[PDB]
Formats: sequence, C-alpha cells, structure tokens
Amino acid sequence: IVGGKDAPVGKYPYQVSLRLSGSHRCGASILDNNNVLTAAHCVDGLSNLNRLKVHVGTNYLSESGDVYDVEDAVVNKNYDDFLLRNDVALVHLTNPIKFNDLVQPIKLSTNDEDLESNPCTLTGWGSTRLGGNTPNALQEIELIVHPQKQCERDQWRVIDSHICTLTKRGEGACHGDSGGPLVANGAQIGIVSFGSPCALGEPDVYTRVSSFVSWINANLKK
Amino acid sequence: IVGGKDAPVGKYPYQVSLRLSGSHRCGASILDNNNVLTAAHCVDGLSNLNRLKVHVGTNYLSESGDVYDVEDAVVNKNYDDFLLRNDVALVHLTNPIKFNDLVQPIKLSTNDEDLESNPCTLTGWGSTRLGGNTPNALQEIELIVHPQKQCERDQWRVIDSHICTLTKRGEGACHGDSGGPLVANGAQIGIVSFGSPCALGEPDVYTRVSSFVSWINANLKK
Repeated sequence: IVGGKDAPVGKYPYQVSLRLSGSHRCGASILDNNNVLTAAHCVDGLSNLNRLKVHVGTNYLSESGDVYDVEDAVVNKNYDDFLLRNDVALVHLTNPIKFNDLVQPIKLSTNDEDLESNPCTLTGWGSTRLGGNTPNALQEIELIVHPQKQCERDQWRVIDSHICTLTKRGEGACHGDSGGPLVANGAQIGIVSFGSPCALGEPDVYTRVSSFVSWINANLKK
Repeated sequence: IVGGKDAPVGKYPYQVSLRLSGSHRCGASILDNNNVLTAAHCVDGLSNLNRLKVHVGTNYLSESGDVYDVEDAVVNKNYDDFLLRNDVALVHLTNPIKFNDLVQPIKLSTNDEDLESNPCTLTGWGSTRLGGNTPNALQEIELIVHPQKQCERDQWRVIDSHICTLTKRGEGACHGDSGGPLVANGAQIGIVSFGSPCALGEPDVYTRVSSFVSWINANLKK
C-alpha cells in the first residue's frame, strides 16, 4: 500500500498473510475456521502447496503469529489470467483456525448498494512504493469506491464482477497487496486483483465479492 | 502504444498480429517460415489453438493480410505469471510463411552491448491510451533503453532476463502490444511483457531476447 499508515495491533483480525517458504506472497482474509479467501492469481501457479502457509494473528512479517497448513486451493474454473477476470480462489485449511481477539472472520458483502463514491478500507503488506521492499508492519488506508460507470471507461476490460477504488496519485494498492481484503461497513466488498503498478492516479481493480458469494458457498470446505 | 504515430505501409514486415476468433489479442514477430515469437502470457491460457490465427503482411486490423494456421504453441517451462519471468513462447505454423516485400523475418539479438541509453523501436496495435480502443493502423514509436541498474530499482522484481525502456509520461506500451517486438540496429532485443498500464512515466518491461536465444533455437519447429 502506497500512502497508507501503520495499522494498530489487532485492528484487522481477519487479515491473512499467505507466505511461500516463509516469504509474504499475498494477502487474504478469513471466512471461517477452515476457509481463507484470496485471489486466484496468488495460488493458480503453485505446484506444491505444502510450502504455502496461512499466517494470522499478527501485524508483522517478522512474526509468525498463528500458522495454519494448506490442504488444497480451489481456483474459479473461469479464471482468465489474460483478461483478468474471475480472479478468486479459496484456500482450504487442514486444521481449523482458533479464533480469539486477534483472529476473527469477516462477513462477505451480499449487497453493494450505496457503495460508490463512499469510503472503504484496504489493508496489506504490499510495497509502499513501486519497486520498493515490503513493509514489516501491516498498512491501512482509507479509499473511495470509484463509480463503476467511470471505472469501465478508465481501466482495461472492467466488467460487472469487478469493483474499483480511486483517490489520487500517491495512494493505492501495490505488489504484495493482491488477494487482500477491501472492506466497507464491516463487510468485505473486494479482493485486490490488479491496477496500474502503484498509485499513479489510475483506479485499482478488485474482484467484486458479491458477484461470487454463490461460488464461494459452493466451494467451502466440507 | 501511447504517443506513437501511424506506421508507413510495409515498414515493419516482421510484425505479426495474433488474432483469436478474428480479434487482435497480441503482437508477435516472424522468426522464419514456420515460427513466430511472442509472449507466453499471450498463449499460455489458451486451450483451442484452432481459434488462434497468425496475420502478416498488413498494417490494419480491418484487413486480413496473409493468414496462417497454428499447429502448436510452445511455452517456456519456467514461465511464471506471478513473478512475471521467462515470458516467452513460440507459435509453430502448420504451413510455411511465404516471404515477400511485406512479409519478412527479423534477426534476434545475440549481443546486447551498447544498447542502454540508446534508441529502439516499438510497434503494435495496442491501445493508444489506457482503457482505450485498439487503433486500426499499426503504431510505431521510438523509445530509449532504460539502464538495467536503474530499471531494477524502478520496477518490481526485474532480473537479468528482462530489458526496459523509458522516455516520459505519454509514451509507452499499452494493452494489446504484449508479445510485440522491440528492435534496435535491425535486431529484436525484446518482447513486450509488462509495465504500469500505459505511459505513466514508469519503465515498460520486456523479455530480453538475447537471454533466450538458446531456448528459442532448441524449440524451433522441425
């Protein structure tokens, strides 16, 4: 995240850090005891999931927090890496997450009314500048949902299953934030997917959660 | 291409337009009678290559030019779409291309000395503005090779098998240019791979051809 600030400890208990062989790869969110939500882009190309771990309960990359193992990853069958569509995936855990004050699930948006031009929150460990290193401390930032009609004109091949944000140059998502949660009114409305490599004044694009609620419920771990 | 100009007819005989079901998808270049060079990103996600056609001998998308059928596509086994590495692929043609004044192959760079800070040429049918429609006429633009040492600091995870370009905001590659040829001194030195969605003052990144000459020769059609 570019232009954000260090998040208070425990303020975002639903935040997940997906780490590959110990290194942060993408953000994700806790849906329930056995399921974590992320972007397909983050797990589609992985050959060995035994090296992918789910880290929760911590604001720092230097800390392990509570670590959970991945049983499998379910990628939306319609995910298109070229057109950047249906960028959504579920990570199933081998053992259930133990909730506490620092680890809690987040509700999914099932109603996107009145979201446009209103505030929303983004969190993540992505770079704080293009070509920059990942910050150790979780970052937070308040953005604005960019009207769909405008985003369709501003970005490349944006469709109804996308949602966008935009404030100004100097504020936005960056490498490492992908898969992370965009929230508003206590519900996750988007999954960080793509944009124009870090806060250059162009909208950031997210997978619209409400468009995949059905798919998510159908693929939740048994 | 943003900030370019209409290319003269026949000036770039090695330019290819890869079209999927009749619509431009990516650029590419002619290596010889049976092989076309492009980015792995352009063909990795395709399942039915019978829908993909190679178009040469024309500067316009509204024209068909000479059309060739695809027998197979060979993607570098080390292609990583998350880290954006080894973005290179070969498209094998079922029948040989007939060369003429409008259709000719291009030489591959096997020596990248003195390229940095010097001019190079990029051609393609990519958008002329982020979120814009593809131009009908092939566009051309003269760029400058951005020093590797600087590009490594400016972009995300740039490595030795990448080459970069950069001039200023308002000039650069855009959606639809991927897979296209970056040339200098009559040799292709790069394959359009990624960047920060259209000429925003950040370097555009290409697959460095010289780094894959061996791989290319080893996978050329028999």
